[PDB]
Amino acid sequence: GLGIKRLAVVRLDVDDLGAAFMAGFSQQGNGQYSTLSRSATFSRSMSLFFKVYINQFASDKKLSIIYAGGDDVFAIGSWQDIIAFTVELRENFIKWTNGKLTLSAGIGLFADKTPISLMAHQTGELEEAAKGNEKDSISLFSSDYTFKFDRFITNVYDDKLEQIRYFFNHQDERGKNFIYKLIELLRNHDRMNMARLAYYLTRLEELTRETDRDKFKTFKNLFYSWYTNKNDKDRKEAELALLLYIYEIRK
Amino acid sequence: NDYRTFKLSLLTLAPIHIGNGEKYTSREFIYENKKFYFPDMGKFYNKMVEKRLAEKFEAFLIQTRPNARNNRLISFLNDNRIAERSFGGYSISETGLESDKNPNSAGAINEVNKFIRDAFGNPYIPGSSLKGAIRTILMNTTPKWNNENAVNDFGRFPKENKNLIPWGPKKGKEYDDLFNAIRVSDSKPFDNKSLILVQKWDYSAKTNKAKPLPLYRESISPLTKIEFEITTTTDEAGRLIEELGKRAQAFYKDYKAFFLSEFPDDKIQANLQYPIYLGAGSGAWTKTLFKQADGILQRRYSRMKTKMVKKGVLKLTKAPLKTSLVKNHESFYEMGKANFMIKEI
Amino acid sequence: TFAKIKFSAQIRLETGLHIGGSDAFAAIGAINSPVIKDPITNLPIIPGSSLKGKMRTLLAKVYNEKVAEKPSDDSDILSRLFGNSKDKRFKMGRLIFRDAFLSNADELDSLGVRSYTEVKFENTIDRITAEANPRQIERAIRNSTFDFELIYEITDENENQVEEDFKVIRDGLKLLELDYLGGSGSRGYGKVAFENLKATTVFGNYDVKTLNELLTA
Amino acid sequence: TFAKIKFSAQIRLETGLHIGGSDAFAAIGAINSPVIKDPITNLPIIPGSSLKGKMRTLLAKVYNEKVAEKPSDDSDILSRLFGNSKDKRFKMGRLIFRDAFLSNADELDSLGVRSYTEVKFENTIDRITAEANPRQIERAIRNSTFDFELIYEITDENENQVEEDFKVIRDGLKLLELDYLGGSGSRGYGKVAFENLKATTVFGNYDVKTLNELLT
Amino acid sequence: SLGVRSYTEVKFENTIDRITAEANPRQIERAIRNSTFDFELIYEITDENENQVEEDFKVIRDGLKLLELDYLGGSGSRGYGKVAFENLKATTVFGNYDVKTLNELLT
Amino acid sequence: ILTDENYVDIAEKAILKLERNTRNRKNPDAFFLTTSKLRNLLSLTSTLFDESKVKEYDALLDRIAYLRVQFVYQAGREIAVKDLIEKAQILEALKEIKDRETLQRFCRYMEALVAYFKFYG
Amino acid sequence: ILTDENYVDIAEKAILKLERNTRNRKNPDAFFLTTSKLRNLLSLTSTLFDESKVKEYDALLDRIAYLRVQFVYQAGREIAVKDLIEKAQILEALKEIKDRETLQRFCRYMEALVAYFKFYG
RNA sequence: ACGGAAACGCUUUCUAGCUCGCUAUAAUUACCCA
Repeated sequence: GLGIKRLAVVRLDVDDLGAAFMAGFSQQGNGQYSTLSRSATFSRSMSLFFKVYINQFASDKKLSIIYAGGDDVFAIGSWQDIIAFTVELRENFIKWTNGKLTLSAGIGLFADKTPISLMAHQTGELEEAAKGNEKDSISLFSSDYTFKFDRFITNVYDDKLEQIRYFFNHQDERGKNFIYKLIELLRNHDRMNMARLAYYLTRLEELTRETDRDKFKTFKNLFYSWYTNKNDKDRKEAELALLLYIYEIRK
Repeated sequence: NDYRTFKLSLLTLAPIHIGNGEKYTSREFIYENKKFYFPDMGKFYNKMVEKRLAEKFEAFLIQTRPNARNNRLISFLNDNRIAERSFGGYSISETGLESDKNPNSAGAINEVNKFIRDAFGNPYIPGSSLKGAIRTILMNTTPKWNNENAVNDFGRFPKENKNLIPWGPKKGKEYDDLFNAIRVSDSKPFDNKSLILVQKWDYSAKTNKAKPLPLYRESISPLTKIEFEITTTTDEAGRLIEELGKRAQAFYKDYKAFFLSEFPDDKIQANLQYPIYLGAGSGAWTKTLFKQADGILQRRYSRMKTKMVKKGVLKLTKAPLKTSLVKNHESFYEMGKANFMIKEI
Repeated sequence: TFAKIKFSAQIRLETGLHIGGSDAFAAIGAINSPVIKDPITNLPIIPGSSLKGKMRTLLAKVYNEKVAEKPSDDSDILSRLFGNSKDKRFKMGRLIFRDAFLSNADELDSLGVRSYTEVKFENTIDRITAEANPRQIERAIRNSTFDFELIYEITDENENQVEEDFKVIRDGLKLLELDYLGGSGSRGYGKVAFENLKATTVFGNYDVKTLNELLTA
Repeated sequence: TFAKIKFSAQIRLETGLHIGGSDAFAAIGAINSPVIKDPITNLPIIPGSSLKGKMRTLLAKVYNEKVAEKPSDDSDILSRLFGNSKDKRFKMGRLIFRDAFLSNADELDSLGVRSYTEVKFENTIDRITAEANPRQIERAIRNSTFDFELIYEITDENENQVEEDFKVIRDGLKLLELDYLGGSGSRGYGKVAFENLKATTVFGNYDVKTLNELLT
Repeated sequence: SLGVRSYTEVKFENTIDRITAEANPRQIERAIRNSTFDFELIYEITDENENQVEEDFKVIRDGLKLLELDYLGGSGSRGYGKVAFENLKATTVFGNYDVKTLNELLT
Repeated sequence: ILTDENYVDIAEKAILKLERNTRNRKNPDAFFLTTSKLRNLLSLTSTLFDESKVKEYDALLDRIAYLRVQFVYQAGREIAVKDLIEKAQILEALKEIKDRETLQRFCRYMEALVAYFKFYG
Repeated sequence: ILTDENYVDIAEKAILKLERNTRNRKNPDAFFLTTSKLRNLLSLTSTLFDESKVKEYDALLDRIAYLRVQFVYQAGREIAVKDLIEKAQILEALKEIKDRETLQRFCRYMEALVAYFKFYG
């Protein structure tokens, strides 16, 4: 029962595909490399990626690639598998296209029995908000949880989320309530909430079982480290990582 | 059940005065006969203001006229012939011997400290007063609770640690709290016909005399048996309450060899039960761990009335001799000597 | 079926109590530890939480075999009366306490009472340097009485469990005549007398003629 | 014919009422359980949904046959009164519980009322280690009266179950006079009472005068 | 000018099962109390319109009599309603037809 | 007179106005008045301040009427208390007690006097 | 003076500027100021701030007058709280309130002081 | 002769469950001033 009962939809897109076909190759050199053979080879390479090889990246997962190819991909599915499938698709498209040709997903979380026109349009609005975030972005779930693929995959989905899972699934005192109040303080966020969180974490540090306290101490110093980092890029990661964790542990 | 109850019956050899904080002044009582009348002075003012006489009462209060006979508000009513005495408050009869001064000057008492009372108009003895008197016995007779319980010079160094007794929640630890497990309840409230208003009498060494003090606290008449309960909840506390009848004697033996000696035997009383020293008059050697507070208490008094050397004065009073509960002439009591007996119920 | 009965006890005070409250604008030289009182009548209340969570500990040292260490660990002779919040079928109460409002606000004025509370002065004699530390704790006076209503629920989950529970309600309501009822406790402040334990039904139909004999025992 | 039967009443409190609002993070010394409040006047408010839910589960303890698994698994007498989400004829049926809005907001102020919500300080004593976790939880004044009304609408489909439903509604008001109506009710909060019950037709034509006799 | 911070309140609410007795919380955004809204209602008079307008106005004003007794809004059986009407004037625009007999049917 | 928004400042510069020992440079600017008599002034008004929270003005105005005579008597005992009631206008403010909400204000003025005494030496 | 961008930072670098305990090397570099002597000052302003939302300012200007009484009185009792109101300028944050949003700003300043006191030991 | 006509984002849902304002504490100490 470890999940919320939702289904996600990702509409990926290669950013600047038209800029990759009009100019494409004339950036390296003196206009001597945009030729016919390289253009046809790149075109067959991209169709070979986005039509054949999406089935390999989505082989075990519980999703359904509705439409795929050219640049655009529109895939419904169960939500953990959708998010991991976007992660695998980006982590194989930068292995494919050498870090060039950034792609931009936008994921939307939906309840059951919602129509797949009210779903597809909200995911498309998420996706164009991601494309307008920067050249590359993934817009998880909402028009404010916009990240980069360079930062969502490493920091949010594998660094922060595994640290939160490694901390929380070892202990048996702090439950869902501490995580909910943490997201509330991460979402409200004036400067005074940094002091309120400094009081809250220090109050809960000595409320624990005093044997395994330094588990909570190395968690709370780390959480206060990525609340008050003052870069605006390490706070929304913590909020979305706790959203994904509360989604994962919802009964 | 774990709650092993008790029954303490206490006995007044010397008069006992307990708290109440407030005190009447030189112009807050009436003395028409052997009764002192203590009225509710707001209602005294509310009756007396009808005559437009209160402006005269504004002159009488700042009037430092001599010959104290005409200073104590009896002469105000014997002068302006106010003749009711129908006011509120309580009226207690005299001790009869706290007026060392000449007959008919008598009644010139000055500042009387009230006894503690509950709101119906009766007095009682609080359970917290007996519990704080019990705690000094249990702290001075348990020899593990005298040695290291001192300042260690944290501030200017006078202060105690106050942690050497099981105290508090204390995270992780099981709830100890020995003195939570000693639950002294209040006394059954008696009536105002056992209060006599003794005067303080200081009897010093090195000038063998009994110079009185102008502090006339109300007190308890001697030979009054007072009910009490001590309903414990831990057998560790049951040990201390069972050994009260021996630790009180041990405390009195380490007291009388230490402070009551160098003061003569005629001023001392007998015991007749197990001895205890209830509040307000017994001195700072019944309120303290005295075997470590000999060099710390006298540091505080660097003022106009320093203690004479160490163990400076013995406090006596004057009550009617009821027996013979004394062993001497002129009725010098000890002001705080009491004697209890304990039994399980 | 579904009934609901009601205990109309009267808490008479004996050397009355002080259920604390915290005030940030009290005084300088007056009350710093006040009794909790009603805001519009200014009579002291014995609130229902300090009755319920006192009877919970009294019967939790008694009606448990495993040492509890927490609520949601009681042996379900309690937790079907007081409710857990981690057991599935025992989340709701089945006991509804009440605030005990002061009844005799006029049988107290019959006696010479000029304030329904009394302020006690209570120093702390430092056992070295003999010095004091006064305070003024407020407390409700001796001959008070408080209308104590307690309500017991009855559904068709009590197959044979109704008349068992009055060996839990009378056990709590004559173990509170042993304990202090919140307050300083070990300095007095507690002893009480649940007069007139007189159960009666207020919803549904139920026979309490067999019930009023194990209350006067 | 079609009609509406408004039930004017007053909810006189006793043992003052706590109905929680936000679970938001209380400030560092502030009130930990704030009561729900009208955002204009900042007075207390009993919402209509507490009055519907508690009355719903009180009549469900009386007027069922089996123990229900959800508010849609109720009987025919409660689904027509409150509303069944599953049935084809019991959606939106027979009762609008309007709010309750502090009628004597100045009769309290004619007595000595500082503010309209007291803050009861409270704690809990741990069993092992006997510590204390305090809480400053808020509740309305002991003698407030809130403004209760129910637009019991007739539907021109029952026409003999009219008086049948008021033996249920006055029973629900008796049960609310016995149960607690929101908050920590096993710790003696809530305790409503219903002053001046009066049913009155506001639209159509019905014989409510032969019907206030049961209200009395 | 009455003094308020944001135009919508957030009523917290819950759902309690009758088996587990377990909560299930909601947050309902709500337009706050004593707001006013500019309501207006064109009623067009035409040729076929004539001779029945007298029972288009003991129905319109019998309809606005109903909205002050039913809820006008979602979740209206739990409060969330009680809409009142005020300044209910019936003017006329683009026409030659007096309204000053209708204006005392309403006000 | 004293309203809510001045009684602290009125009580502040009163203690700046109180006389000191011109002689005796041992903790200099030591006042002629000591903390004990000021607490014995405040203990007259503390019970009234509590009864102005619980009770009404009408069962209380006789206690207020006696409190003026209490301050009169405490003035006539010591010269510094005779002056403190003149630097801080105490008897001027006791004439104007028309409400609970003025009696509580006068008791806060007394507590402000004690607080600003304790803050200064 | 304290405004809406700095009143948490003022509290942080006013707790940090406070002096630490010299002795007592069990939990060393700790504060003289016990937690109770600061919670019994936030106790005033928390019950103010919960009342500032309900009540108008010009019915809550006696409680703010009592604030400067109590801060001065708690300062004159022990040197630690005197050092606190001299380091974190609480008296000069109390002359300047005069309206509701500044009163809530001062209450949140006191809360930030308590929060950063609990944070650093 | 308005890609228009008709159409309530609506029904059901308790901010609820559990929790002692509690632990320690003598209104007391010193002896005088003119």
